Amino acid sequence: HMIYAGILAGPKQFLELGDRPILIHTIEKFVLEPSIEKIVVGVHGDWVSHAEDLVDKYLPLYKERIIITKGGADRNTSIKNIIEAIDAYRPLTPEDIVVTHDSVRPFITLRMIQDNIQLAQNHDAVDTVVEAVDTIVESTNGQFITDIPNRAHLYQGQTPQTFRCKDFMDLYGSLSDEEKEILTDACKIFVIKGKDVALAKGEYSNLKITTVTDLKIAKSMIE
Amino acid sequence: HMIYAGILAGPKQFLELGDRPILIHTIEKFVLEPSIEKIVVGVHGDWVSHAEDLVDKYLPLYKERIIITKGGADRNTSIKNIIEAIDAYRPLTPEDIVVTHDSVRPFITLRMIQDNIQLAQNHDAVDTVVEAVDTIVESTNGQFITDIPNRAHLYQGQTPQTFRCKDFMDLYGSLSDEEKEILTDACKIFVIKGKDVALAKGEYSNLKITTVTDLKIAKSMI
Ligand SMILES: [Ca+2]
Ligand SMILES: [Ca+2]
Repeated sequence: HMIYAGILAGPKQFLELGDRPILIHTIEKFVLEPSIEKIVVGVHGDWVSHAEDLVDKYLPLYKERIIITKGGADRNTSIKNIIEAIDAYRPLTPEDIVVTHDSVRPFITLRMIQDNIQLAQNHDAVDTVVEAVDTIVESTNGQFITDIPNRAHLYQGQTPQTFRCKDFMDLYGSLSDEEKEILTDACKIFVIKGKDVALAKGEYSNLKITTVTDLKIAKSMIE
Repeated sequence: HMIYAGILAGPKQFLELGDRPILIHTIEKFVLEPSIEKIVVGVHGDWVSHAEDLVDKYLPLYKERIIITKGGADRNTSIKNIIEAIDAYRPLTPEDIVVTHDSVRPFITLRMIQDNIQLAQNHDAVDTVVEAVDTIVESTNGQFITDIPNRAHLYQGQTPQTFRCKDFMDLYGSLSDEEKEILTDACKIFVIKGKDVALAKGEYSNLKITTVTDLKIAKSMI
């Protein structure tokens, strides 16, 4: 079967970290992995040719390994779009897998990618997580605490999130627009459909670069 | 009724941020609120005179407003010690409140302190909080996901945690040693005892300085 990387890049990913755009750092981490067929990057339609320029400029040796495609309005629409681009490259079979990952998580390691791929063999999906270190409070109303979850069972969700392309299409396709609005996480869709989602070990350093503070942390990390 | 600040300081709080220790930064924000009767600081037994010298050196003008006392083995014992220090200073009424706050959260704002005091009026306790940024995943088994709760209902706990001194003492005194181990922060005690704890709005800039990089970030903010 095939294994693809699905890079969600639909913004800080076009910003330089060190001497290369964040997006490039992230794609770089996937190019060495021998078991990856293509690296499929979902970008906002207006930034597709820009993303292609970056590949030409920063990763010319890996041009043919990388497919830039139009992402969607939310992450799951981008995943679907990625899977469609994959299907257009080589018609999907039930066993073909996509390793989905945030563009702004440049500190992913081969160990994480490899664990995700390995876990996907015997499970429906894989979610990369770390132990939650934040104290988490629940409030449905946003006015008072409706409860405090048992912290012993809480994890901070990261990416990759890994699953069979066909499996994601089938489950996502079964959702109403209203359900898609609520079930914004790909693993959540598998979980609520009663599927087996294994935990993969993330890393505290697997930072998501969202805010200008995250950017500062990222810069300090590359030394 | 009196309003007190209860600063939990026991180790980054004694490290310099700009030109002053972080602890002094944190104390200063509470001095900005005129309605605070005393700022009570719980530190490690051996660090009391050190913290006193810090107050003398950096806030001599405000030293009368600050009490340094010996904190405890966990944050809840330190809160207990703080409240006993308050009671030693001025006998408690059932309505005196304590605004408890991490020493290593020096970017607390006046607004946050004010909201905590206001919200404590009509509630059992107050938890200062921000909307959760990460997707939280639950696994009761450590192997597969048992739930991914809706992130829109989830909040990252910060401090201040504010409540009436007597109320804390009453609830805390009713716990066994094992409960006290699981009920690790004040608001958790309140919630499990079926009390009403209001959310106060925190800030994403209300950084808890735990790690070396937190300190680096704090420095860049100042
Ligand atoms: Ca097809
Ligand atoms: Ca609607």
